[PDB]
Amino acid sequence: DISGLTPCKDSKQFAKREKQQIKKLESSLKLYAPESAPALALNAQIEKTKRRFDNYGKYGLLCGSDGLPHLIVNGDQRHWGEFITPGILFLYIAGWIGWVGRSYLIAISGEKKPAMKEIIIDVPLASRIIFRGFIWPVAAYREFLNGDLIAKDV
Amino acid sequence: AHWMPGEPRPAYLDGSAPGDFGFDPLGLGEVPANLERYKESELIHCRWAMLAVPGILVPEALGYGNWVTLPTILAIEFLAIAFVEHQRSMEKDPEKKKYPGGAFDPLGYSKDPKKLEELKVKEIKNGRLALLAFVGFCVQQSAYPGTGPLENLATHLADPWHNNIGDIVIPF
Amino acid sequence: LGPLFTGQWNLYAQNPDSSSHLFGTSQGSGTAILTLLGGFHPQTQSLWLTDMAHHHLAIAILFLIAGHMYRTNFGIGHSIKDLLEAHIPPGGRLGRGHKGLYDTINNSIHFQLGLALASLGVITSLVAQHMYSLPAYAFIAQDFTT
Amino acid sequence: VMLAFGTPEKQILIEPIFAQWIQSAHGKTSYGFDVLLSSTSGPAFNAGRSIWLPGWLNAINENSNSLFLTIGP
Amino acid sequence: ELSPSIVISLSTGLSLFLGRFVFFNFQRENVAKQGLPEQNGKTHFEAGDDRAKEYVSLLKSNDPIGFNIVDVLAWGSIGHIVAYYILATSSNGY
Amino acid sequence: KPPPIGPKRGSKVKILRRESYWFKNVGSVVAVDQDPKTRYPVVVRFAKVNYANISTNNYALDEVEEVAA
Amino acid sequence: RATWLPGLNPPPYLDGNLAGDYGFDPLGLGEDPESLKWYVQAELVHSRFAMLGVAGILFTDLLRTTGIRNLPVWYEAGAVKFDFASTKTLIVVQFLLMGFAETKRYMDFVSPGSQAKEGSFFFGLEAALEGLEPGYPGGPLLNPLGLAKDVQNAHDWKLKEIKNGRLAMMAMLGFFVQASVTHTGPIDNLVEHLSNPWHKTIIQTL
Amino acid sequence: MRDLKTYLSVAPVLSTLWFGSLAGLLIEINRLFPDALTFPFFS
Amino acid sequence: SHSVKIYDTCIGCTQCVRACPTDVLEMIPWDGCKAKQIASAPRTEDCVGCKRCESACPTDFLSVRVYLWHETTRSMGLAY
Amino acid sequence: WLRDFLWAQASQVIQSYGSSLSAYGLFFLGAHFVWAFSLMFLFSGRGYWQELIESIVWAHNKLKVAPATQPRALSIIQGRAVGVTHYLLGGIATTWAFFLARIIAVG
Ligand code: CLA
Ligand SMILES: CC(/C=C/C=C(C)/C=C/[C@@]12O[C@]1(C)C[C@@H](O)CC2(C)C)=C\C=C\C=C(C)\C=C\C=C(C)\C=C\[C@@]12O[C@]1(C)C[C@@H](O)CC2(C)C
Ligand SMILES: CC1=C(/C=C/C(C)=C/C=C/C(C)=C\C=C\C=C(C)\C=C\C=C(C)\C=C\C2=C(C)CCCC2(C)C)C(C)(C)CCC1
Ligand SMILES: CC1=C(C/C=C(\C)CCC[C@H](C)CCC[C@H](C)CCCC(C)C)C(=O)c2ccccc2C1=O
Repeated sequence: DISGLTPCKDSKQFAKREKQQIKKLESSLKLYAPESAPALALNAQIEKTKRRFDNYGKYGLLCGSDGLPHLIVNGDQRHWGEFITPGILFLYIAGWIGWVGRSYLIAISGEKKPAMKEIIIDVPLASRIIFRGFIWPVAAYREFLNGDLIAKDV
Repeated sequence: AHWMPGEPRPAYLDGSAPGDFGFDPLGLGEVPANLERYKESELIHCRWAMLAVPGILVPEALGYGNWVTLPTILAIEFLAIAFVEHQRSMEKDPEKKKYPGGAFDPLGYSKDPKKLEELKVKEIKNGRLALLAFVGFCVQQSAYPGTGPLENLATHLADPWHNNIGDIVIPF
Repeated sequence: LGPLFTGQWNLYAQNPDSSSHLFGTSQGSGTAILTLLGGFHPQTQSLWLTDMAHHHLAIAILFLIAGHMYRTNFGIGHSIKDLLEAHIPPGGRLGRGHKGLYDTINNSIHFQLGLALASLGVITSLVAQHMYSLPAYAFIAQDFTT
Repeated sequence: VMLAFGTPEKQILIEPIFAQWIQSAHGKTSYGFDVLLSSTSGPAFNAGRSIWLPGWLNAINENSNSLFLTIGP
Repeated sequence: ELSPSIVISLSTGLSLFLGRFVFFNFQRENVAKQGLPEQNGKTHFEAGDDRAKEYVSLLKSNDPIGFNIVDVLAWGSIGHIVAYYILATSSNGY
Repeated sequence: KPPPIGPKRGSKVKILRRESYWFKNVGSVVAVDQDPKTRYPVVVRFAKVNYANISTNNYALDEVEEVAA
Repeated sequence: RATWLPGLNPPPYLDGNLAGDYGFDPLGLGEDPESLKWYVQAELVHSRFAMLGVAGILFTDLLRTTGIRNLPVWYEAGAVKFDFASTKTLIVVQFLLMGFAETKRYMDFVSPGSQAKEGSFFFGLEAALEGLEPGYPGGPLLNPLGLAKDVQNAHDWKLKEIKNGRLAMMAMLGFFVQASVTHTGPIDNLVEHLSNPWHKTIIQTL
Repeated sequence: MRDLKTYLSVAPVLSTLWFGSLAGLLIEINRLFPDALTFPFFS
Repeated sequence: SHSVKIYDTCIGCTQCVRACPTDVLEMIPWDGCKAKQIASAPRTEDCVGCKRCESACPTDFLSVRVYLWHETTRSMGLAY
Repeated sequence: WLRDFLWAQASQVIQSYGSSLSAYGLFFLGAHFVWAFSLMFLFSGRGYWQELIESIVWAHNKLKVAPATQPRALSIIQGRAVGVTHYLLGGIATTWAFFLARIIAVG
C-alpha cells in the first residue's frame, strides 16, 4: 500500500484492464470456428492473459491509479522480487560473462599472436573457462585481495 | 599492549605514546602533525567526557533529573569558555598542550616521570572508557527516549537476559 | 523604523494580507512589509511580495556580511592565495592541494569565465525550476504560455 | 512493445520512491510516507509549525499549482 | 522588552572586549600569516595598482596593542549583529 | 664506450616519453645504436601497434627505463 | 593417487601433502597459494560447523520421530521462545562470544604466534592458544584428549575429519533443500524412501 | 576437419551459434514462464 | 603560410618528402641517426597542409609536424 | 505535407498500438531512432571516438582486460558508410511502416 499505490489483488482498474483485454481478444474470436487453430490460439492467449493478471495480483504488485503494476525498487522486503533478487540474478550472470571473458583474455595473453584467439575463439580454452565464472564472486574477491584483479601500471 | 593482538602495529604508533595500542585501522594518524593534534583533542574530549559522566549518574542516583533561559545563560557560557579555550589554543609546546602542568598540576603528581607516564596511561584509559560511556548515554537516550542511564542499569539488573540492546538492533 | 532600530522586527509582520487580498486594491490587504508566512498568494497563485521583500533583505544581510571577507586596503580580511595554499589535505590524497591555483585562475580569464558560466548555468536552471514551481509574479501561474 | 502487444500491464513502471520521499519530506500527503513534514510528530514540522508551513502545506498539497507535481513512472 | 539600547551597547562592548583582550593576537597572527593578497608573487600595490596602497594612516593607532579603527569597526559590526539577532529572535514569541 | 651503452638486446623496457603511444607501457629492445652521436638510439619493439600501425620506435637513453622483471 | 575422477591429472598447485586432497579444483580457486590456505581454513571450519549441524539435526530428529523427546522440526526450530532468555539476547551473546572466538582464530591464521605471547589475556590462559598449525589449534582448551598430538604426521586423522566433514556439508545442503520442497524432517524423508524407494525420490515430487 | 572447426570457432559463426542457443533458451523460458515481472520464489 | 617543423626524432626514411606533393620538404645531411640525414622544410610557402608528410612519419608520435597557419592562395590550393 | 500527409496519415501507424499493425508503429519509432543514431556518425569524427576508446581502454588495461585486437574507432570512410546506411535504413523503414500501416488500416 506504499507510495499511494493500491495492490493489484485489490485494484479496480487492474481488473478493468483484464476485462478490456479479454473483450478485445474475444471480439477477434467471433470470426472463426471455436475448434480451429485460430480460435484455439486465441483461447490460449486469453488464458495466458488471465493467468498473467492473476499472477500479478497474487505476487503483491502495486497497481497505481492507471491500473498497471508499479515496481518498487527502494529495497522494501516485500518487493525484492521486483528489483533486488533479479538484480542479484543479473549481476551474477553479468559478472560470469565478464569474468570468463577476462580470464580468457588473460589466458591468451601469453600467446605469440593473441589477437587471432579473439577472432578464432579457442573453444576448448573458453569451455574450460566457461564454467569458471560460476565462482566469480569469490575468485574476483580474492584476485582483489591478492592484487590480481586490478593491474599495476608498470 | 595491542587492541587486537595479531594485527600488525603501524609504524607511527608503537607503544611509546601514553595510550598507544595500535588502533588506527583507517589510517587517520598517518602524518605526525595530525597525530599530535589528535592526541591533544583526544585528551580534551576525554577530560570533558570524564567531567560529564559523574555529572550524569550522580544527578540520576539522587536528583533523577534525567539530564534534560537561552539569551543569558548561553552568553555567560560562551564568555566563560571561549576565553579558556583560546588561552589553551595559545600554547605551542605540544607536550605542554596535552599536559601543561605548573598551575594546572598541584599535589605533585607530575613530580616523578615514571609515575607521570603511568598516570597518563591511566588518564587516557579512563577517558576512552568515559567517552564510550557518554556515547552510550546518548544512544540509550535516543533508543529509549524517557529513561535514565542508571535507570537502564536497573532495567538490565532486573532481567538481563530479556532487557538488553538486542530489542533495538534487529527488527524481528 | 522604530520597529527596526528598536529591534521589534515582528511589528513588520502583523497584518500579512490575510488570504482575501486582491492584488492591486486594499480589499483584504494589510500593513506588513516583511513576512515568512510562505506558500502562495491565493488570488495570483504566486509568492507573496512580503516574502520576496524579507527574502531579498535577508540575503542582503548575508551578502553584505560575506563581502567583508577578503583582504583589502584596511588591514583585515583573507588572502585567497593563502586560503588555497592552506587547503592542502595532509595525506596527499589531493596532493599539492589548491597550491598555485590563485595565480592560475587570476591570470587565466578563461578559468574565471568557465567558473562563472558554470555558476550562471546552474542558477539559470534554478531560475527555471523555481519560476515554474514558485512563481514570484502576479498572474503568471494562471497564464500558461509564459 | 508491451503497448504494441496490447499488454500495458507488463510494462516496466518504477515508481520514483526517492523523489516521492522528498515530496513527502516537504508536506505532500499523496503517497503516505509521513516523514519529516507529513508526520505531525516530526521535529522539523514542529520547528516551522508557526512560521511558514500552513501556507506551504496548503500550497504543496493543492494539486492545481505546479510545485512538487505528483510524479510517476 | 529587552531594552534595545542596553543589549546593543552590551553586545558591542562584549565584541570589542573579545577582540582586543581575548583574541587580537590570534587575529593579527592570522592576518600576518595570510599576508597581503598577492598576485603573481607580489602585492597589488607592488604590481602597479596605485589604488590599493594599504592605508597605514588609518592603521596607525597608539593603543598599546594596536587596536586600530578598522578592528573597532570589525568588533562592533559583529557586536551590533549579535545584538540585533538576540533582539529579533526575542521579539516574537517563538 | 665501445662496449654497450644502453639496455641489452631483448631487455623489456618501459617508456618515459610522454608523447609516445606506448607511454608507461613495456617494450622489447631489439637494438641500440652504439654510435655516440645519435640522439635516439634505443630501437624498441612493442607488442601492440600504434595508431599508424607501427610497433617499433627509436627512443633515447633517458626516455627509457628497464623494469625489475 | 586417486584424484576425484580418473583420466584427469590433478592441478600442479595442489597435490599430496594436504588434508584429503584428491585434486578436485576444476574452477581454479586454489590456484593462488594464499587463497588456497584461506580456503583450507574455511573448509575446515565449514566442515566442522556442518558436522555439528548434522549431528544436532539427526539426533534431535531421532528423538522426535521415534518420540523420545518432543523437540521441534529443524525447519521450524528457531522460533522456540526460551523462558530464561530471549533470541534477541542470544543473537547478541553469540555475536560477542563467537567474535572473540573467530577473530582470535583469524589473528592466529594471519599471525600464528598470536593469542599466546604478550597482553593476550584470556583468564591467564595465554598458552592453550599456541596454535601449532593453521586450522588445527591444539592445546588443553581445544583438544583436551589430544588424540593427534602431532598434526603433520596425523594425515589419517585429518583425512577422516575432512572426509566426514565434506559429507556432512553435503548432508546439510540436503537438509536445506530436501526440507524446503518437502517441508518435513530428514528422518521422515528417509523412512519415506525406505518404504517405497522407487516411488519416493526427488523426482517423484511431480 | 580441423579447419572447418577453426571456422566454426570464428567470432561470427560462434556468435550466431551462441546467440541462437541463448535465444532458444530465453524463448523457451518466456514460453514456459511467460509474462514475468516479479521473482515470486522466496518473495 | 603553414609552419612545417621537423623534430630530432627523425630516422631519415625520406617518406615525408617522397609523399609531399608540393616540394615543401627536402632531405639534408645530419648527424643524429643511423641514416645520417634529416628532413627540412624550406618551401613552406608552397605548403598546402595536406599532412601527407606526417601521415608517413614512422615515429612514436611524429617528427615532421604541420601547423595550420596563415592561409594564402597557394596554401589554399587555388587555381583561381 | 506536414499536416494533411505526414501528420494526418500518421494517425494509423501511431494509433496502431494494441492492433495487428503494431510492429509498423514499432518500426516507425525504431527507424526514426536508427536514422537519428546515424546522425551520430555523419556529424561526428573519428578522433573524438579514438580518444574516448583510449580512455575506456585505460579502464580495461586497469583490469587486465586489454584486448589484443586493438580497439580503434571506425575509419572515417567507415563512419560515413555507417552514417549513410543507418540514415537510409531509418528514413526508409519509417516511410515503409508509415505507408504500410496507413494503407492497410483505411485500405
Ligand atoms: C534493458 C531494459 C529492459 C528490461 C529491464 C526488460 C525486462 C523484461 N522484459 Mg523487455 N524488452 C526490452 C528491454 C528490456 N526488457 C527491449 C529493448 C525489447 C525489444 C527487443 C523488449 C521486449 C520484450 C518482450 C517482447 C517481452 C519482454 C519481457 C521482459 C521480461 C523478461 C522476463 C523473463 O522472461 O526473464 C526470465 C529469465 C531469463 C530468460 C533468464 C534465465 C537465465 C538462466 C536460466 C541462467 C540463470 C540460472 C543460473 C544457473 C544461476 C542460478 C543460481 C545458482 C546456480 C548460482 C522483463 C520484465 C517479456 C515479459 O514477460 O514482459 C513482462 C516479454 O514478453 N521484453
Ligand atoms: C556450515 C553448514 C551447516 C551448518 C548447520 C548448522 C550450524 C545447523 C544448525 C541447526 O540445525 C541445528 C543443529 C538445530 C536446529 O534446531 C537449529 C539450526 C541452527 C538450524 C553447511 C555447509 C554446507 C556447504 C556446502 C554444501 C558447500 C559445498 C561446496 C561445494 C560443492 C564446492 C564445490 C567447488 O568448490 C570446489 C570444492 C572446487 C572448485 O574448483 C569447484 C567447485 C565446484 C566450485
Ligand atoms: C541497494 C540498492 C540500491 C542502491 C545501491 C547503491 C547506491 C550501490 C552503490 C554501489 C557502488 C558505489 C559500487 C562501487 C563499485 C566500485 C568499484 C570500483 C567496483 C569495481 C569492480 C570491479 C573492478 C569488478 C570487475 C569485474 C567483475 C568482478 C565482474 C566481471 C569481471 C570484471 C573484471 C569486470 C537501490 C536503493 C538503488 C536499489 C536497491 C538495491
Ligand atoms: C560512434 C562513432 C564511432 C565509434 C563506433 C564504434 C567503434 C562501434 C562500437 C563497437 C562495435 C559495436 C563493435 C563491438 C561488438 C563486437 C562485435 C564485439 C562483440 C561483443 C558482444 C556484443 C558480443 C566512430 O569511429 C566514428 C568515426 C567517424 C565518424 C563518426 C564516428 C562515430 O559516430
